Amino acid sequence: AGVKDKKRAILEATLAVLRERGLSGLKMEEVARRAEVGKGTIYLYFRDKRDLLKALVEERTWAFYREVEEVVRRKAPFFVRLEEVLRRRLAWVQEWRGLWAAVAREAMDDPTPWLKGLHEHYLRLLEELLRSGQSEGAVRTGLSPRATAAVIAAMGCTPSVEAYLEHLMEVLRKGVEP
Amino acid sequence: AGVKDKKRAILEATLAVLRERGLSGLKMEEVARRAEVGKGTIYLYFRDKRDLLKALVEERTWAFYREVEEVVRRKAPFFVRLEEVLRRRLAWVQEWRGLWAAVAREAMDDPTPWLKGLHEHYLRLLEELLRSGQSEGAVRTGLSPRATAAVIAAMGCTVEAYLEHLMEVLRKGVEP
Repeated sequence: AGVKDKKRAILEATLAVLRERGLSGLKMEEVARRAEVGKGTIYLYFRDKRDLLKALVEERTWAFYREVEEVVRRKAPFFVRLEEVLRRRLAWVQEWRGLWAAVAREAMDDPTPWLKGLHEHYLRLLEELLRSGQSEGAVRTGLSPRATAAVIAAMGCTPSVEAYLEHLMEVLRKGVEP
Repeated sequence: AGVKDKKRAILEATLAVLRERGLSGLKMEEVARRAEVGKGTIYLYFRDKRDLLKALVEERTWAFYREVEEVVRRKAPFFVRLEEVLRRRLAWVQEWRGLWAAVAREAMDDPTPWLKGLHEHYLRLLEELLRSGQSEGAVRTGLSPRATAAVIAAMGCTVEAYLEHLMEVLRKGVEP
């Protein structure tokens, strides 16, 4: 009588299939097989396929934010946490471009508002990080956490890495003026 | 009277037809009509509808670069030029998401190789601007022009209070 287990198996199997055949090759038969459940069984946990994909992308996204939140709240210097958040964000943008964007579209008919909410949540996490830096003396108190979070959140549309990140951190810390 | 002149007239007519009929309603016949050239002329210049759209994105893009190249080589303070370039870049990205992205996509099976080539021209222009800023004394000489150009290209992704705050971070970061 285990549902938490089965539901999890279906979600992990779905991710595996996608990471294997991409959204285009996804067949519930392989998901059901990898999950070790009947195909009809999956429809007892999820309305349909797009409903299942929706649960998977939401869970993956929830996980990314749980990780960022953990980094932001760790007892560590502002600049170490900032660099850790940016590295994770960069990895996430790549995973999103390569899979979740298509999944989200397929899974939700009206995803734009959900996406806006995620962007707002990311901004709040960076503002929280910035306020911590202000209290630690790493960030100028004169800076608006909100406005500064929006600027930092801007990474993600350029393919430009380790070297790269070090230069970005240098600019975020000191800017370019002598 | 001039290959590049007729090419241009054809592309402008193409954009007109696209804006008032969509790609679905785009016919070479209709483009030839607005461009005032024979249908054969259209096909000589552009083999298929796909090469027509490709040429269209290229023209608008190279026109963007000339706009940026103009600010970059302008005799003005480094930060004045940087903000101008970034303001123009933002307007361009908006323009791109609203149309050019889809056009590029229809232009060819795989746009990326060609689009990466564009990211390049912009990067070279930022590098040139940064080297200028370094001679000017507005940009720390220890910064790598290439690396910093890559950073600015990124940080420049998309009310507009945004620009003023972006400039403050680009100029002095967040550290006291």
